[PDB]
Amino acid sequence: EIPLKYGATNEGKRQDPAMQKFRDNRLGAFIHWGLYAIPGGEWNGKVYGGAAEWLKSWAKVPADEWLKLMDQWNPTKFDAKKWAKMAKEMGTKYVKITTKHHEGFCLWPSKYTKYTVANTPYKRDILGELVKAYNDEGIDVHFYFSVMDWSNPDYRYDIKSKEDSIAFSRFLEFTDNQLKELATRYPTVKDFWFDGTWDASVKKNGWWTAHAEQMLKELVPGVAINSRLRADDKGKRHFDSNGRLMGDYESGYERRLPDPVKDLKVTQWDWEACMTIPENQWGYHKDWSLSYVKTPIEVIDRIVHAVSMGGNMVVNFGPQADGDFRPEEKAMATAIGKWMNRYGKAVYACDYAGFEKQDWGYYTRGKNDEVYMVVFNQPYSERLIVKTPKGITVEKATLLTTGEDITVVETTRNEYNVSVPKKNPGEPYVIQLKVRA
Ligand SMILES: C[C@@H]1NC[C@@H](O)[C@H](O)[C@@H]1O
Repeated sequence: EIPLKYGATNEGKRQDPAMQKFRDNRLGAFIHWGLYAIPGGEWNGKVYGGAAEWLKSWAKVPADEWLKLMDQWNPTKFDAKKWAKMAKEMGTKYVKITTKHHEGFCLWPSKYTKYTVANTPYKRDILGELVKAYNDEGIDVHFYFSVMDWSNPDYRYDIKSKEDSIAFSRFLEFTDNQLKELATRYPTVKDFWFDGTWDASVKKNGWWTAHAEQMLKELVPGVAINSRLRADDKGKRHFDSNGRLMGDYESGYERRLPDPVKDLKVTQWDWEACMTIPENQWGYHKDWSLSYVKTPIEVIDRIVHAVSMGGNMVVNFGPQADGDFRPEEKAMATAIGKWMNRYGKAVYACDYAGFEKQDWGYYTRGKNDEVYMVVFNQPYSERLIVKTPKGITVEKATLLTTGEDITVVETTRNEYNVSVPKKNPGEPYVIQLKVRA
């Protein structure tokens, strides 16, 4: 191996109770809310099709001008209790919130910059109210944090001069100050999800990513820290120069997912995927007709996909300027919530099952060695093929919702045909298998 002072931290999966809760949660929501929600992907009568949270860049607005949006920040319909009820109803077990996105505007009243929720007509600590409200519903809260900060004059994209070095060094101190602040103001935080860490400035300072991770783990017992934060001695990100995962879990699956046949490597480490509802919109964009919008079944497929391969899935929402959610998102959360009420036993606290992928859908494995078949593609043959691993036998199949026995017929060695239900469920459904070893 190449030796490294700032390479991979521990060996494999954490199995302390905090990581087990992070894992067993499985389904979370993402909240991208910032000044970008005001223009909503439109600058001066020109609608941009790019991601709305990147409008400063699309429309080339200077920092000074972009941040004046603060003067319009007055989410009059915001009600954190309602945000939390909505999440509880969706069956989301955790919410990851943009504390500060690339624009640099903070959703908590930071004492280290003026660009925060304090210096707005609304004044209030949005982050704090959300933390309290989600926690009151027994929902964990995670903090998204963009290292790249377009509002701080000391940020640099690359270290070209002594000047740059003096500035960036001060920037990392600034960054540290905000991180300790979030950690000490909101100690129930369970995770820092770092973003905007890909610039050469950060790659050349791998030492600081390890320090960031280490400092937060001391400030917050059991906190989880994502791989995206981390660079090693040689500038390699996520995985270190010897191929070891840095941070507590892998977080590169953004609007994509690992192949359920070819990428089974992911089962060896914790990981978390995040997804948008449209093609590429994280912040609120006012014109969702500009790209394909995923239906509820398409999002549900991706949730179960992730869990079947040992991962979490986080569904993103981009709240409106006014503090409400658009009706597309409300319909999504309600549709997901209804499905999770019926079928969530096959999601919460589940994991990779070790069975070869089949066309009808996905397997998941429960805490007590239950094996769930989650069927998305209904075979006309009316037979669901199950190939067991060597030594596993199938005792029984039960329709989860009704308890009805489902016929299991042996077809060859380590292979069965599990019948479809007598009555078509009319939606993705679960058959729960009792397996013996
Ligand atoms: C989750 C995504 N991470 C990349 C960032 O540039 C996007 O705006 C989103 O925050």
